[PDB]
Amino acid sequence: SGVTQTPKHLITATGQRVTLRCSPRSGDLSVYWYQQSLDQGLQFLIQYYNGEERAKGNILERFSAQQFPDLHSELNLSSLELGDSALYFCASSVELNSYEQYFGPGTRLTVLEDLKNVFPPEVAVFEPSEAEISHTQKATLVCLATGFYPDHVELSWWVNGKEVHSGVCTDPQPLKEQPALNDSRYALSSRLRVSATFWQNPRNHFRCQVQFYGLSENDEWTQDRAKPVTQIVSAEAWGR
Amino acid sequence: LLLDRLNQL
Amino acid sequence: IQRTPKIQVYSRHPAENGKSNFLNCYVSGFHPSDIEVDLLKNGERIEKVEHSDLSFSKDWSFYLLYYTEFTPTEKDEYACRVNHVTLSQPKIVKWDRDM
Amino acid sequence: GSHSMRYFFTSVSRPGRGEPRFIAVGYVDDTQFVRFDSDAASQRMEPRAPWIEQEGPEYWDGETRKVKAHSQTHRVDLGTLRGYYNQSEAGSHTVQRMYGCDVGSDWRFLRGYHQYAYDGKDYIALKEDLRSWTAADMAAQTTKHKWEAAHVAEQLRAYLEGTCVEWLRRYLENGKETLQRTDAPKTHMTHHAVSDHEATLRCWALSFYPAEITLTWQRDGEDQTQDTELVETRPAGDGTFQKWAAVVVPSGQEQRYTCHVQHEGLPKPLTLRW
Amino acid sequence: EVEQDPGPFNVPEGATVAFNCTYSNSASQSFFWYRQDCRKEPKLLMSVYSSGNEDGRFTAHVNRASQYISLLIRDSKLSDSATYLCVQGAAGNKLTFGGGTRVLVKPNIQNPDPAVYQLRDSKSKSVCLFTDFDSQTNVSQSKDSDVYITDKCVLDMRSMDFKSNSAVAWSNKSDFACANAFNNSIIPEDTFFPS
Repeated sequence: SGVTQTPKHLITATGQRVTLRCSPRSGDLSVYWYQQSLDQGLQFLIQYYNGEERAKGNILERFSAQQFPDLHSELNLSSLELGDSALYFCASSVELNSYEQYFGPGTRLTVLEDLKNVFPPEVAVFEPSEAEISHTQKATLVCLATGFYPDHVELSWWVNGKEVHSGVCTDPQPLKEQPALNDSRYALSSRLRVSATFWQNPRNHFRCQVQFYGLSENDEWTQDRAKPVTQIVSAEAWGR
Repeated sequence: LLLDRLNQL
Repeated sequence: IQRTPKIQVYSRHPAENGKSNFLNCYVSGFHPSDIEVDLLKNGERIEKVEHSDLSFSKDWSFYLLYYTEFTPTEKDEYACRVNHVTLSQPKIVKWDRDM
Repeated sequence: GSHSMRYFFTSVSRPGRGEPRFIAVGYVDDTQFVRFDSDAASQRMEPRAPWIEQEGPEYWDGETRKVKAHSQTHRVDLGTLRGYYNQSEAGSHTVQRMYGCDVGSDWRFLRGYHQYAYDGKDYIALKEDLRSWTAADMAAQTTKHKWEAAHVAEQLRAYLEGTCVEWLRRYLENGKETLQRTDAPKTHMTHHAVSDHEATLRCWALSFYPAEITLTWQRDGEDQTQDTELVETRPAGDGTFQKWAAVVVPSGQEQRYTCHVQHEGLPKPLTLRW
Repeated sequence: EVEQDPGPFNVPEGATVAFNCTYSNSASQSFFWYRQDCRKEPKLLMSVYSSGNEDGRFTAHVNRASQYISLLIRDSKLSDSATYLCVQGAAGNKLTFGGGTRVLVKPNIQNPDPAVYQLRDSKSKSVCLFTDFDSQTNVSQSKDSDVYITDKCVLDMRSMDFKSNSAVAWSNKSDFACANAFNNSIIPEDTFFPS
């Protein structure tokens, strides 16, 4: 196995603590933690080698780490702040002193002031226009994801039960539904385009799927609404 | 100037 | 692999009685690097002796220079004592000013 | 003149007594210019020549971090080789490493080196084509297969043919008043009765730089090997070198013999006679 | 110590793009180019330990005199759109990353057919789809709030050998209409507005 990390996504409030876990490449004895933020880019935190702390970047006192006898590592962050929101990357290498560092897929951490404003998305699919089919012999479906917060979402298209990548474009960044307000919710659009004849076959099924990452089931929920848990929200259309 | 790149035996 | 030290004892500059100088003991060709080298004045060990940084030749054997400031006199004897795992007894080599 | 830069690293384990002793020294030609000693108080790369002291703090900070990483890699190497040779965890062992580059009189790359020894035996060495390895036994073959698969030679060659000669040329210029100097031998001949019918002639060369020198004896114009002796070139301790060559001759025949000293500092080879 | 050009470098498909990154410490001697797709992990593209390195359509070159590193990408593909990270090794054990260079490879739209279409909800709502325009068309956001317009997005029907630009606009206002949605963008004069 390569470098693996859990969890993939963490949404928490200021003042909490979290633990990030990393299993290095099989055969690797060094494990490194990196932090990627919008304001300072990718920054090296700390390196362990065979259970021992070996090199230290500009890691804060309230951050602490460990490599265990089985060589997996844990990064603990306490008294969390907004500023600790970042991508946290584990990396491993065979040797103690190496530039050949292989990066894990990252854990995304978002620290919010409170969880009052976490929201799952609403997902809706829009069928092609007759105007476009008659003009281009092509058919474009548009999927909208609206009103979610924070922006830990993954959109995917599924035709006849199989995930597709040809003929799809998803926006790279969510837009703010209210740019003037911080904590505004987000919207995200995707298109899937097929030939007019493929859309016209009523045996074809199209589904837009949005995996949303939110609160865990073991998170406190004081608000007056359903709890915005990690969930999938989908919308479907059949061919015509 | 020392070589920076290191490789273990 | 082990190898026995070669030993040379000599002054930095031509020995002139009454003129300050440097007494050198140069050990080379030895392996492993663990070695005892002392400068002697009339058989007694000299306390303030320096030595160069451990280095080695192309065949991996080590060499070191031991040295101390001194003023040679007609009457004073000087020597170099060397001990090393390859030597069954310590080697003492006297300084021979007119070599 | 051609020139060289060499770094020499010795790591000696001492199980139970802390981390291995690590000594690193750097040379241009026969002039030491840096050292590091894991047991010294400074815990820094230290200057050993006047011309290297002009480098600023960035240089010294960076060489310190590199040399300390060197020490930690060679500490891991001691552990690794102990396993390769199935050796007891208790004994003291020695890893040595050398690397560097030669340049010609045009200061362009001549050759590079990168090689290791374990307990005084050759372990692994980069070959002269800078693309292949000489492994001295079966543990070193393990290293060699690993380094071949990681294309280590390619990265070493980038240093040896590039960085190493670029910084060598920097030192040759910044240190020209001492690195590009030649100190000619001061010479004289001594004589000693050695038996009731023999005498030793000793031909002396003192105070020369660089260390390369040739001392020869002739009898009636013919080079003489019989009954001659060459002492190892030795440091005076002031940056110059010393050497002598002696020959045993029939007493009464001292004057048929001549000593011949060649050295870059000499416009013409010298000839000395008793 | 690593400074690179942020971009975005807009490269016509199939063209050549090159950018620099500079390093401050002249003793630095190990550099790399890494590739990172949005929100994913940095991946080694090519190392550069000497004066330079050429790996396929990519070519990197360390000007040790100039103290900068270059990357060059020949015959740019849409799959090359990514962030390219300039990376320096120090001391043998530490990687320092630059802020990255974003490159966007623009598709060569052979037969532009700029049009604005009305799409309707599959389960009941509508959305405006500006599509099939040349890659030189800039789509702006609207001044009005409650009017959402996305960026231009390149999709690629591989099996149809067809690529197309599109942007989406939507609002909940009664006075919102596809004929007026992109009025804050310079759109082609021959854009098709089907009634």
